[PDB]
Amino acid sequence: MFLTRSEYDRGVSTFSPEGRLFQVEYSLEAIKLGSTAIGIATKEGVVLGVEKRATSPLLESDSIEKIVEIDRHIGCAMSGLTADARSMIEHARTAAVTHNLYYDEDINVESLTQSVCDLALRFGEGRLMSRPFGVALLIAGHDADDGYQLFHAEPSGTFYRYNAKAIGSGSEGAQAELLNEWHSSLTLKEAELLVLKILKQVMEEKLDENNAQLSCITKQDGFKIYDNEKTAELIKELKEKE
Amino acid sequence: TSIGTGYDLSNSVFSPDGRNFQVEYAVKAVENGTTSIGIKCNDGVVFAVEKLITSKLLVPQKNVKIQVVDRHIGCVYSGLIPDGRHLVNRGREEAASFKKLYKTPIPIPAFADRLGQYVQAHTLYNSVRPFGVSTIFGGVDKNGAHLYMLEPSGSYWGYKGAATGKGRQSAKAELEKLVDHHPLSAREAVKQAAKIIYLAHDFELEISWCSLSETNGLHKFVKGDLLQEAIDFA
Amino acid sequence: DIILGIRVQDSVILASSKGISVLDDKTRQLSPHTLMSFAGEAGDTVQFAEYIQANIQLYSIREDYELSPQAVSSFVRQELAKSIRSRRPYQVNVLIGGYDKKKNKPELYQIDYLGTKVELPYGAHGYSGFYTFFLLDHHYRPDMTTEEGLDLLKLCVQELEKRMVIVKIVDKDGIRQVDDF
Amino acid sequence: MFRNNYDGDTVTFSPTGRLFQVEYALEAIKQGSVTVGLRSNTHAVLVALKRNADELSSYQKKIIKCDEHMGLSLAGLAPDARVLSNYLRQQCNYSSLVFNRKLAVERAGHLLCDKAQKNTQSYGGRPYGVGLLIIGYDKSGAHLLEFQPSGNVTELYGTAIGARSQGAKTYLERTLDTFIKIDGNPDELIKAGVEAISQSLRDESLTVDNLSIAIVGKDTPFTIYDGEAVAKYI
Amino acid sequence: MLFKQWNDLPEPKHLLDLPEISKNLQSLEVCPVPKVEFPQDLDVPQYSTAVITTKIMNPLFPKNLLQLTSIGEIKTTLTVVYGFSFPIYSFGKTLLFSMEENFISISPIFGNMISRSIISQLAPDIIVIGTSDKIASMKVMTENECTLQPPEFITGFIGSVLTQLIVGPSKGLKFKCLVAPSEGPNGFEKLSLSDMGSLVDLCGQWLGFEPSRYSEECYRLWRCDSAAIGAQSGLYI
Amino acid sequence: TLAFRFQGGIIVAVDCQFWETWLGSQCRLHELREKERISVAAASKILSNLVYQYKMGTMICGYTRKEGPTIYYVDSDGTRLKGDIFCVNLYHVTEDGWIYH
Amino acid sequence: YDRALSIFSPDGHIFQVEYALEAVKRGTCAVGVKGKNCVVLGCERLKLQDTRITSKVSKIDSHVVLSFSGLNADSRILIEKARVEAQSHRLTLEDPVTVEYLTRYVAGVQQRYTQSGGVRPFGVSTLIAGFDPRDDEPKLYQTEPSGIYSSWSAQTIGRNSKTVREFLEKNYDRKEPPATVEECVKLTVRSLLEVIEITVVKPDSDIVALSSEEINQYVTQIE
Amino acid sequence: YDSRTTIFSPEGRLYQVEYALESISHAGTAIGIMASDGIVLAAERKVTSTLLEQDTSTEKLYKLNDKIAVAVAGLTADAEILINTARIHAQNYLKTYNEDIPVEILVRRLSDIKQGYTQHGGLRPFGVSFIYAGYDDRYGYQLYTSNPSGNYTGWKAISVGANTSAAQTLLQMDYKDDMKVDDAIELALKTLSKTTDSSALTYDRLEFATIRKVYQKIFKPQEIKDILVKTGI
Amino acid sequence: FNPYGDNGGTILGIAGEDFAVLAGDTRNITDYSINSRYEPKVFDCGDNIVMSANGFAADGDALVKRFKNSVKWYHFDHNDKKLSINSAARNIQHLLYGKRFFPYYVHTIIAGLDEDGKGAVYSFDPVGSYEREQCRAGGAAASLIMPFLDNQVNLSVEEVIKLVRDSFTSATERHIQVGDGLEILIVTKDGVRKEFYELKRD
Amino acid sequence: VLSSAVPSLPDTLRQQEGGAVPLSTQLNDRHPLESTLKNWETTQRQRQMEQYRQIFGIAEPMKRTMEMEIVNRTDFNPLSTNGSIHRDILLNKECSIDWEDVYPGTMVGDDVHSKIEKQLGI
Repeated sequence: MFLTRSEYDRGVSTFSPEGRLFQVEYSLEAIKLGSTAIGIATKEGVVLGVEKRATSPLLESDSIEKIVEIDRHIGCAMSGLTADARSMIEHARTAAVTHNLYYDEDINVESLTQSVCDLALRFGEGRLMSRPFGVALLIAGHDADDGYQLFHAEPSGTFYRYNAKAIGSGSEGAQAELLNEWHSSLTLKEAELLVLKILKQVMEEKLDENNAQLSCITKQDGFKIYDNEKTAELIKELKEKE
Repeated sequence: TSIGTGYDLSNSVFSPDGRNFQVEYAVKAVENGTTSIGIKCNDGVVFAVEKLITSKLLVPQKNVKIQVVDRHIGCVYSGLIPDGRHLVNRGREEAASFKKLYKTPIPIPAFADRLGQYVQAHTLYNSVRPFGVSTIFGGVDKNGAHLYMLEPSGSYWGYKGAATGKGRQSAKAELEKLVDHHPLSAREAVKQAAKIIYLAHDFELEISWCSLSETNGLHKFVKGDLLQEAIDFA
Repeated sequence: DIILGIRVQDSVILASSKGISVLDDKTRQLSPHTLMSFAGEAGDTVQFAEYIQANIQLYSIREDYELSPQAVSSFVRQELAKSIRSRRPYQVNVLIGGYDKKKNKPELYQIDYLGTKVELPYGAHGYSGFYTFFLLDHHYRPDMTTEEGLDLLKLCVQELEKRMVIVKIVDKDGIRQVDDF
Repeated sequence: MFRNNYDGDTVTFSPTGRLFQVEYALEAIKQGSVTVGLRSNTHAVLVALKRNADELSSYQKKIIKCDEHMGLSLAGLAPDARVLSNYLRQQCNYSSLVFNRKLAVERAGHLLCDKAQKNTQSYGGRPYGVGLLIIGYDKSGAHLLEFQPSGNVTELYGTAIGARSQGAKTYLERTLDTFIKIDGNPDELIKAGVEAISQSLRDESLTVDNLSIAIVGKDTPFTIYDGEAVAKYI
Repeated sequence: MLFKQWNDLPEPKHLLDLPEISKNLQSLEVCPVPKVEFPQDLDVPQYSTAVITTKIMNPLFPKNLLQLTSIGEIKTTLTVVYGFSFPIYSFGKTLLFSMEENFISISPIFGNMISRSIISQLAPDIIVIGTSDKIASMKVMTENECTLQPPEFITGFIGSVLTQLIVGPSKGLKFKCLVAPSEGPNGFEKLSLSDMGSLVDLCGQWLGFEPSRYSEECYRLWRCDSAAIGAQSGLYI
Repeated sequence: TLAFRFQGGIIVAVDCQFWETWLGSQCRLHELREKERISVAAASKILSNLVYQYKMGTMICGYTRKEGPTIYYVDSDGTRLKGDIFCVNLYHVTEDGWIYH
Repeated sequence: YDRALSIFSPDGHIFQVEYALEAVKRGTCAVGVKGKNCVVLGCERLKLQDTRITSKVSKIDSHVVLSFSGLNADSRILIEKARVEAQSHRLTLEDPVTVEYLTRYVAGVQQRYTQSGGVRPFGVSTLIAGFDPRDDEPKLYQTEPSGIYSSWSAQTIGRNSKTVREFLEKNYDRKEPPATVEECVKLTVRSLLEVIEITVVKPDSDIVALSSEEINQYVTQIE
Repeated sequence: YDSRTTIFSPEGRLYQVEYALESISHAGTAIGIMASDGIVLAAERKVTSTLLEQDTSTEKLYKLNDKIAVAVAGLTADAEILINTARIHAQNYLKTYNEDIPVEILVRRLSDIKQGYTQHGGLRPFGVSFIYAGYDDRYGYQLYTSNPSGNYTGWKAISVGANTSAAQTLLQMDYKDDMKVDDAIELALKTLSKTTDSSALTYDRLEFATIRKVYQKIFKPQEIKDILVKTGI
Repeated sequence: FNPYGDNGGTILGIAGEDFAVLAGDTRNITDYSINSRYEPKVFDCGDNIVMSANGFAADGDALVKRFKNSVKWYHFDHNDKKLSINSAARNIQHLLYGKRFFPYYVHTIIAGLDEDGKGAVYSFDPVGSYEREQCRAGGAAASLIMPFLDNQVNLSVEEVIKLVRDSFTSATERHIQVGDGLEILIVTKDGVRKEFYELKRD
Repeated sequence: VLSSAVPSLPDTLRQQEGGAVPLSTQLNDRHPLESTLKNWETTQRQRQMEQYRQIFGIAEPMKRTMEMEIVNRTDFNPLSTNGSIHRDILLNKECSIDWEDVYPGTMVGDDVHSKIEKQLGI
């Protein structure tokens, strides 16, 4: 009964007792390093909000892109190792465009997240990558089969349909409040304020139009990223309501 | 010396005494399985198994442990389940291929060699582990009955009587007496095979045999009155 | 599809003939002091010219040096021959005219569709290759100057259009466009 | 202590003959949610307890259909379940195109067995951490197969895999004599299955959301009852 | 994967990957030792019971239900330099500690002294909540009853706390200890959903909360996002 | 069919199906990766390099912030050439897009 | 966890990728400043060296420029791959490579080399500057061995980076960026003196390496 | 952090490459000096035995091409593979452009090859460093050196191998930019004599070559002795 | 070796205002010899989709076989959702277009109801090209059928079925390859219905 | 190598072949002996393995191919196109010559790093 080192965590294919795969679990620890990303699904559209996390004031915060457009009615918010994300987004963009070419129909986001997870699943048998993705992304999109929906795609290869989800740094705090505040009758306008309100608590620095950017999915407008002017107004309205 | 620390963490490595310990460890995996025996008769062979019943939920007719590699070959193994069934299917593939090409059932000595090469091939490289099953197999061909027993090391020999599993020392000791006492008819061995399993030992008794005279060279199980007679003798 | 080349004492004069109507065909600028004019099959000939431009440009960026016209001509010859190895030959004719700054002397080279390189005082391809030698050989001289060369080209072009072009000059000042044929 | 040195990968046998790296994979199923499978002579039923990542998240899919005549449930690693289930579905469809036969339930469970046992013999790859409960109905009739990641496929009248699956197994054994005789009564068979899975519960109760049920038979192609359709059986 | 790398042979397991206090591995002098600054203004007698935990068990003490509030923090420093501080919390008559255990940043030496100070200044009803990678199942323990089998044991900070309650100065204090099975390096332990259910509904017996309401609060904090749940919410079906 | 360039934009009056359909797929990817509309010169160049590799008198028109109004014709043999006037239902092209007249 | 790229540390970052960054921090200093319509790149520079066959600022194209910090050998090869892509894009396509495109490709190469345990990732961080074709908006990008590329108004990488990235942070205002070639050059020079070669790139493929910077040094030194 | 060449240590340094550089420090010193009208290459033949064929045994100095030469320090076995690659690469340029390859391009290619061996797990760094001396129209006479790490630097007078620091110091104090090829020869002899660990610098231990006027002349031992006494060594 | 045969016959598709119709003869032919008198030349692929590939039978049967497999894969990937007529059309185009330099010699037609419920009929060029058409016929006697219909159409699903009967009855009268049996598939929101009628034997 | 900018075209420049002139569709007219001769050795080797499978079983071909893959993949020398010394022994070509041995057969894409990427598929 002596204390000795255990190497059930270093390897990626090494099972630990009780069947835990740690390297996948450590991959989630990388997500917690990434900037906070919020997403709320409801009627009239889905809304996404991401902390930009300016490393230095000289960094072009206007060019930090944690939200990327995959299809004219689908949007993705990413958190974690952005270098790994670019591989996933490129695959997601190709699959959505390929589906239109093959079927002349907008790709069902439930199928799109399935395709993306098939890529993050590739660290084992579909292998193309040595280690699991260190990025967890949050897909918000609208398909005319299931309505405005939000999907969270973990690096483990499993996706969940989320009414409201927060990932990245401070996700535990954000999720706890989303449980207190989310409801079915949540309109889009208050959802945008809600997303900003959630960002207020978990963002370590001051909330401002320069370090936070919102986006939404609407049938008429599609995926659009809000301009700095609108976000400033919403932030202004938020603190007035508080 | 039975551990060989330092030279036992990798396959295809010779210890200072010339032993490959990974193969020896695979032997110990065999020794933990249900004891299985095989008796070579003048007209055929007999196989017996102490299938330890786990639960009533198992379908009795589909829960069979004495595999049939080919119509004329019977196979029974003790050790790791994944390796035993993996080897049987590969052996099943070889038997079909030989029949496909040469239009005749594969001889038992030839079948054993093909399995021996496959089992031995996993003791050459460190990327694979030796099979953890000792397989007793046999049948009947132009040259008569044959009983073979290959080890995880890939070594196989012809046997007049074979035994494996946890109940190995007792079965082998009694099996030696049977050969010494009657140096058998396919009928008699079935009763003797049942006796050895009961002596070796909740468990059920599974028996199969293949003889030229009583089954025209085909492998069939023991059922109905014959079974009960063997249990009564035991 | 006519391409002409005249090597005057201090420059090289390249000329080229022009559903879709416009108001720089069959030519590519490989280097500030090198110009390449080509004629032959449409399509198969422009990709080769584009590819050569990339390689020569790549060399210039890599070394920050102006590859000599002689080296450029050799590179084209090998690539053209290497292109034909695994396919049926294609009608292509390339004129490489450049000013060698290191030697401070103009140079003109002719490359046939089979990948043979000739250093020439003057050259031509197409319909211009049947009679125009009768004029250039009689009137061309080594010490001819630029302004004289364009009178010869203007003269030459005149015979071409009787029996029947955008003009560029390469000099120490670099490539230059001309309206006076 | 000594287990740490010999559990590095699925290629090293321990001095006692144990192959730890694949034992852990079998233990990974206990992390998954409980699923229960049982069958009568003419009908086979699957009952699964889905789980959600959070109260704002939809319950994870746990039952899949490979064709109109058979399907399966999942328990263990999600990524492995994704690979095995779709790979099996790639085999349902392949046979019809070239041969136009329904791939029999017994063949479906065994073609997958070879897939799992390779990973337990080679370095780099890892044994699958997912167990399957395959139910179908073909010419032969009802079928219920439990696939373990160690390449062990067993025909079963009823079984349960996942967290706290022992309780459901005990109930099924206590009631094997009953639900087998529930023939031609699909509604009653499901109620027995729902009762069977209920014993595995600790805190969470049955709801139309978390509970999923599947059934297949001579008059019932593979149907999945989820949502409001499950209220009656609760 | 045709072959296994010849060079890939693990370093011997007798040594742990513990943080290196000083770069001077060739130091031949008595190493400096940590100090612990327990705040003296804490009115300990006001609290009838004390709870000692590591951060991985935070979800068991909801801010939303217990009305948790701070009273201060412990300070620890080390010259070679390192400085760490750990907040002290309470609710009702209960004094609570969370150390923020870490395997990479924090060496076990810091936990040892904190165990010394905590026990040297509390020597109330001691409640010790912990985890161990060497226990098959959950264990309920006290000073006069041992449930561990010989193979099993407890290591890390909780071992540090239990050591002082059993041996060393101020030994013999009455304590009730709960350890749930877990895996991973110190500060990153993972607990199964089965353990979490067994864990809240048992500590509620001693702490005395309304079990159903207490469980309802705890599961949300356990499962929504936490270091203890990790990938287990989506890595498994 | 014909098209020409003018100060106010471009006027257009009147296997190939897929290639144009497929090309619409690639421009979508380029419009995504670079987040900016693919220029006419590029689009014509992509098409020219393809019809060459698979030896379809396709034409290309557009109006870009920097490129402005340009017309490019792509011959079935891979010949690519710019055109002020092209000749071989009226449309008008502006920076905001085409207008159906 | 330290000795492989394919292993995540328990806290959730790959140490081996991080260790490549310290190699960059050991390299020679590089600086970059974005003006209103220009970009300025400054670099940190024995007795017997042949100074006539040496420029740390290598241009990837007529309009694009690329400085670097870290292992020189790795940079010389990363530059070559970028140069080929610039011409290949100019060949397969007609327009020259966008500055954002080149840094994305260069970062991809660095990111690509991180996808195997048998390859050493480039221990070089690039500082790409230039103007988009037919555009007047200066663009400056930075790439890292990890493969992350970012757009910066002003950045410094290599030896004495934190001290120089603090001087720029307080002297450079995103709302009051320098609006003259001299102004940005003075800031770049002042940036380097806190510890000279200066390169200026201007729209329409006008790249010039400044000479006689002593005037700015003398002017800045007096102030 | 030194078992393989594909691992960065916490300090961000490659120990395997550093060890390769240390290997060259134990090799015979090779010194190259560029004069106003030519270049001089010299090398200390460390492996010495009177039974060794001092003649026709060029091991330090090799001819890559007309108007180019290299002095080798370190593992002689590794050099031969790179040298043959350089010779092939030089002729490919001539076969392609009909022009003699510039020295800068040849050095760049070789250094890139050596760099690649420090970037692959199964390839160890080349334990060799070169001194390239050559002449081309772009820059005329130029002198280079390259390390196992795969990075090269231009030089006027450089010494590589054992006791490089001592030899380099002598070059700095004595090197005048306006010297002749002759004066470079005396300096090259002078620097080695004060740097060699041997009691005296005899011809059998020494090797030479020079590029001037363009002819490259690798000196036979007969004239190496003549120049040695002429210099008074 | 010639890899391409011929089987004759004819198919016809009509896009009613609401309903859709696909018809074809049942006779299989090789150089004046009747291979068989009843081979189903028109197929139902589900999802209110009826498909028929005329011309070379071995090319036609393969195309429908692959298309049917694609439908099954579409169901698996899209939660068993119905396949729209437009989606199927482009899917078939890729199948046809996937063998350009060795193409199917089949003039195939798919009939069904578009999203809004109106009749839909798509005819595919052997190299893939398709266009939405109100009515279309293909095969040997196609030229003898379309002109007659156009007179009487350019209507319910019981009076068009009269014209198709007469149209094929007229074609069989003057054309030898026209079959000795008529298959008609009727697509409506109710579903797909198969009707068979007899024609001249010789 | 496909173009990075567009993943549907060959990279004309990096693929140094004499321009895009050697287009894909045109590499169809070939010498009658080219296809048969290019992969003649492969056909003989595979045929030999089939006979081993028929007679000696699947084990022998598995052992032969596994040894060759061990030799090939553990041998990386980007400065030599010559076959490995141990490759000849396994193939039993250690005392044989062929035109492929006598005649084993650019500034841009012949660098070592090109083979490193292809060797590892990075």
